[PDB]
Amino acid sequence: YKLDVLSSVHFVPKPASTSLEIRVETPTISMEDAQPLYMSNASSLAPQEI
Amino acid sequence: LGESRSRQEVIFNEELDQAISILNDEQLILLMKRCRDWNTNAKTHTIAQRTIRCILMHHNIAKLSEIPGMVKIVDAIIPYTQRHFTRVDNLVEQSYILDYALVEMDKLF
Amino acid sequence: RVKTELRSALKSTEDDLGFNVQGLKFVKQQWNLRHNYEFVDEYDQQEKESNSARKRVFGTVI
Amino acid sequence: ESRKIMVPPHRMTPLRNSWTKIYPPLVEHLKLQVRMNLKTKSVELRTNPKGALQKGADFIKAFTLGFDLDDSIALLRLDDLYIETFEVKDTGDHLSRAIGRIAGKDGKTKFAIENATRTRIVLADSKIHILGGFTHIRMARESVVSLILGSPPGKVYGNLRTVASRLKERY
Amino acid sequence: KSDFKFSNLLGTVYRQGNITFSDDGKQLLSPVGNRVSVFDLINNKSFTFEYEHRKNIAAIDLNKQGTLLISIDEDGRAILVNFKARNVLHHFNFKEKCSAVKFSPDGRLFALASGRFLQIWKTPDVNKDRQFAPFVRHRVHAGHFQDITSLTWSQDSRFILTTSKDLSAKIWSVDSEEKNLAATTFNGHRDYVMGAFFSHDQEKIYTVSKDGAVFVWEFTKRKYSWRITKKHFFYANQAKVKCVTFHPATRLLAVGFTSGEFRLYDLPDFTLIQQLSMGQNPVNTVSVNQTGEWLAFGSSKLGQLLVYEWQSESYILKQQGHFDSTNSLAYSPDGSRVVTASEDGKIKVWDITSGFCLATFEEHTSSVTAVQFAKRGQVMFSSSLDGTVRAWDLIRYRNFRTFTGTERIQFNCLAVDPSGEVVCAGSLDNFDIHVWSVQTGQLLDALSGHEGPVSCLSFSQENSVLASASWDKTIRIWSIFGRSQQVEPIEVYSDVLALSMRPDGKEVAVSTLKGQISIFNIEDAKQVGNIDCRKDIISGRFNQDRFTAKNSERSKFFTTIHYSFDGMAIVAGGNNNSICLYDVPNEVLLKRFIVSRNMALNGTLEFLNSKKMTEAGSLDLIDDAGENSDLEDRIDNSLPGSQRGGDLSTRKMRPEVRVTSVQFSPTANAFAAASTEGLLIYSTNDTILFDPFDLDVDVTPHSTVEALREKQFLNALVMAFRLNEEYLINKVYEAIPIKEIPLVASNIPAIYLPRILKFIGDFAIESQHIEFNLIWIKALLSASGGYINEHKYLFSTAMRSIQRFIVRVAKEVVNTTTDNKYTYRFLVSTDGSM
Amino acid sequence: QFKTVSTRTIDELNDIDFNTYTSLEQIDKELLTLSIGPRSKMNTLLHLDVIRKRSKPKEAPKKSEKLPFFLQLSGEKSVREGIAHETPEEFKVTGRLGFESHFTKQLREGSQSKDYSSLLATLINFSPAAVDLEIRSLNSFEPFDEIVWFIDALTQGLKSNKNFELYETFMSLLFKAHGDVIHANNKNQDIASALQNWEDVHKKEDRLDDLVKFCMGVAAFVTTA
Repeated sequence: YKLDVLSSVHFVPKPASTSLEIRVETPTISMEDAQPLYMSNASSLAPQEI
Repeated sequence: LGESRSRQEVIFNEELDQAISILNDEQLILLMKRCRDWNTNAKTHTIAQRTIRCILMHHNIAKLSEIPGMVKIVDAIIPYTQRHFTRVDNLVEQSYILDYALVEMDKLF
Repeated sequence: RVKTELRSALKSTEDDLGFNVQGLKFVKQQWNLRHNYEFVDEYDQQEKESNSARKRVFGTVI
Repeated sequence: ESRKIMVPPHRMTPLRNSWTKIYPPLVEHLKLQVRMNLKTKSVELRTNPKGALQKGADFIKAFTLGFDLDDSIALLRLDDLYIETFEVKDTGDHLSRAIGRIAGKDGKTKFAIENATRTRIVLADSKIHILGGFTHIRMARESVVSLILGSPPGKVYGNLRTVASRLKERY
Repeated sequence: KSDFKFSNLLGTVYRQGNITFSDDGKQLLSPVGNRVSVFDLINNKSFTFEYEHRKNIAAIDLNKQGTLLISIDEDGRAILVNFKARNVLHHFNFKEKCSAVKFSPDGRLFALASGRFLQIWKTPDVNKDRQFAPFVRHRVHAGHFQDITSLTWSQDSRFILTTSKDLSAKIWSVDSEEKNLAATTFNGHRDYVMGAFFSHDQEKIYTVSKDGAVFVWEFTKRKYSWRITKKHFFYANQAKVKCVTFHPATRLLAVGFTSGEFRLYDLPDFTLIQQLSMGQNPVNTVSVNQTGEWLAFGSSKLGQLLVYEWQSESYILKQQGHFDSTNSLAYSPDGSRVVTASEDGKIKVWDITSGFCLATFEEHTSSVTAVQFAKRGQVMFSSSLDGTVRAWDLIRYRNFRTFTGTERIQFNCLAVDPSGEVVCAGSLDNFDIHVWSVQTGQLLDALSGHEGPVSCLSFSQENSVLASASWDKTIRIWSIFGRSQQVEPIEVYSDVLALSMRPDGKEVAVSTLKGQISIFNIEDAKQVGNIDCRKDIISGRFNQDRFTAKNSERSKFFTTIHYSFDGMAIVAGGNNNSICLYDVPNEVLLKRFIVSRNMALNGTLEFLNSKKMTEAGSLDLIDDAGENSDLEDRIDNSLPGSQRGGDLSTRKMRPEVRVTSVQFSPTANAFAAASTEGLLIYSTNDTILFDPFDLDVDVTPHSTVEALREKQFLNALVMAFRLNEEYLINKVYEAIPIKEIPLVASNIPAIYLPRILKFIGDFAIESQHIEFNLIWIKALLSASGGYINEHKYLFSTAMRSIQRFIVRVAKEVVNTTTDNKYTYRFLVSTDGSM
Repeated sequence: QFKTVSTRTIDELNDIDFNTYTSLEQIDKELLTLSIGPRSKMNTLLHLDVIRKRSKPKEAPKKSEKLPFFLQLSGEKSVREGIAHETPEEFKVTGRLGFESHFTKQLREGSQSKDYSSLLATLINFSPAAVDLEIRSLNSFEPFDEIVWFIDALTQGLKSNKNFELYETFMSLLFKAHGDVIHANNKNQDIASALQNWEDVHKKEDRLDDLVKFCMGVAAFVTTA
């Protein structure tokens, strides 16, 4: 972190990482920020993922 | 279903939907297993939707809930019905270019 | 004539589509209020729903 | 001008042992004079020359009804507090297990509806008394009437979660 | 056209100062840097005041009539604003750093803590005209020995209770006759007294200090002379109190510490009602609603703003902005929200009307360089310095695609297909352009041929030709699709940064480092025309540099340009504090906007005050950081040669003023500029500026309402169009009956067609007459919807504003009534028995 | 610059003299018209459970234990305008005649007078938590009067073509809260007739549907092609 900030963030990135992410299903209302409004009321998993 | 579309509350012939009304738990749960897996197409979905419709209007809803296994099926094929509803609603909203063409053809004279 | 018959067929199929959406989510919801569980506390409720959610694992790139 | 509140012979000994914390707000905060008739098993509240007699009557009537000492002091203070009484009346089948449905195992359903609706409930055999605000009494009473008239435990518990949230919410 | 005014300031919900609520606590007033934002939290909207302090503001108060605001900055330049008219009433310079300002509860006096003097002035009327000196001084009291940290008025506006850095607190009566009731001072704290409040009945006094003690003072006997009756302690060990407030009616003491933790207590018994954390940064502000139900907290380091109801344990809003670190913006394909790509590594989707962030996305592990929408607001692409382009579904909120190269480079700009099969991205260290398919994930191509870092990419929206432009002084046009693999290089005079592309794909406008904006015909690769812009650029002088703003070569060029959606204008911004817009037929400056007048930012002033230049260096390069009250800002952890890294503490210079991205609104006649202060949103409005269109002497509002009363509806509509007066157009529009909407809409002349379409858009977004507005839209589209199709770019922002009304209110209503119809049919058509 | 001046001539339609036009409430009784209020109230009503579930903090706050039970009611003496701080005004059902709420009393009085205008005015007035908390408590048990009074109140409401997105969400909130009891005693005569006349007025709402279908389809065709 401090080498990147010292280098004034011109750096060369980290090589590669095929990681592994678990996402639960939930409303995308609940995946949002705290404000009065919303943007989308879908579910985070597709029909072909359910 | 095709001959039901052909001729003419009831969606099949009435002897067929009373025959689907008088079937028990094991038969209706396997019928909804394969209505679930027919509903994943965009072609074979209408037969599945009308079989789900006649099950819903010829059986008892509390019975359908209390059958063990029919909450992992209806969770599986509610969102398919949702995307088919959005697709057919988009199709019927882009159906009004016929109406726009009619009003242009009427303003022609 | 094409407009009337085509839009009648399309509204006829989305009628039963919408019927089946509301009926199936009624069936699922009355099963839920029959025998889902008992949490009045919101934090234990949200942790219970997070433990009982549907998980799917995806191959991401970092 | 006076009031008489009859203490039943199942809430008599707690009144005597917690009496020394009952009469001080009755005789110096409220400026009444207070006697306890050991003959009629009653509490008499008279006014001295030097609208609070009804407040003292509700104080000792809450204690008489079955609400505890701090709950009765909460009724004596806290002007926006009310208390509603009703019998079940809606026998093995209906009377002997509707009250078991209000209670639950170790009274956990009663504890849950108390905490959810911000009332507190004393459940006799079939006599339900509820101490809370007006809207709070309304919601606790609607849920108690619900689970004596037959509702699923999932339905009444989801309604309890929702009523806790919407009663604490501004807007 | 060119008459833009400063509308809004998205981003940056809080910078520095105190949050205030309204009296009827519907809006909250938040000090952003030198503006003030007001967020209406019930009517979901927001505005920013147009006026501008010259330094960061430090104090806010408006009286409980809601009628006027006073804002003081961090060296005491107060500004009194009319809150309803939104115009500034007076500029008054108090001479030193004012810690707090408060109006009385009865509105008629205000007091403020300037240094170690409590001075009470009396409030000028809002109904009176502006005078040369509207404030009339009531008094100035001096009893503290060090600086006063807080004020508190009593419930009746009769006493005032002030707290100081000196370890006491004092009570002062307002008028001289009650001087004997209020002459005491309250000692006993080990540290700075952070607050001193009354109880509801003004009998108890609570005094809270920095070390963590709250003292209850009562007028008792041990005669009667204000004993201390109980000291309660917070016992937060490392952290200490940063902000205190007290709602006396609900007896609620709210206290925020320097560790993000805030506790709220029920005070005279000192029972912890709640304790929870904003974060890890200190809580700089606590403020409370008039009914005491909402608590607004502000932390100043991350720029975050909570308002939180403590009964129902829930956040009304938990927002956070970005100071100085915002690399890109993109309007949504309807102009409802703006997506912000920011240097701390995240995407933030800000609603424009309600000034808040809806979703945030943190999957980039470095500074996100570009965002761009595609598939008509369904998907959004971003490229960052960590080597990745990645795609975001804005329905399911999932990063579904990640594109890397093979060479481990960092991407600085991107461009997507219209028909979003292909994403494209260019770096500043690789000289190639990377071409990825979006359907599969693979690297489709690496286009080569630039001999300099590819500064900018854009796909033509109509014929889908790629235009890249790079620092080898060359714009280049790639025909990618369909067997061509065709390259056309156009040379230009200097090295290019910010290409932009016309909405019809005919021309491309490049910004160069000379200072010019050249405009080229794509198909016949020859220059159509250029604007020479380096002499209408405001390049200020930095504090550290030893060369004048005239001779500087820092910022006399535009690093971001953008076409208007009719193709006729270019907005442009750069590393300077002017954003300029031009009309490309005439190549002349329409208007230049000064993006900041904050002297706390660096490149604002062109001429620096020669008083501040001493015999050894300027006095603003002297770091007075060890004169600070505590260690966490006496600390210097700024590693030396860092420019544009992260974490503003790690750079040691003032934040320079710069605009990093400009974009026009796709629906309504505005533009957003990603400055360092936030997302500046400049918009016109038609309520002001009488600008007629070929009226004659017989065209008059009186004539229009006579034609309306005589019910020549088409003549009244075209008279109101020739007036171009918004109230008259609205009056005639609502007075035309439903029976003859299509006759009027068919007989509207073709020059008044974009006016009625853009009126119907900006009216129907918020108007309730949904079936009336849809009848008018249906009549206009049916009667004259061929003229629109053959004049696309005229009605390209008036038709996008109309289908911002159909899909965003009308389709939501239609969805609700559809679900009600189907739930009815189920609930009555089926079998519920047992 | 601070007020607005009248453009009315001196010598020696007050809205048109002050250059304003306060937009009239509904243009025609046969025209649908939304509420005069924020557009987001429909969405807040329809999804206020999941919005508040979003808005909860990630872990429970640290309270005390010697906290008073009636803390919400134990204020002092800026007054609270919620549904919880509501007092009754001035022989056992769910709400006696001394402990009737304002909503239930106005609903009963409108069922007497067959005019629910004051009921609907109170419904359009109060806040989403109050709306959910009033609809969720509606006596769905023995004779079903309060449900059917609410349903034909919404019928009288959306006959008037005003506030109709709010009357639509009130019907959605009814079907969501206790549409299971309506499905339970389906074929009950009073509740079936109340739903019947609600559908009789509500079936004339497809004017909005095919109007927005025309506008969407033709606007898309005209813009793209």
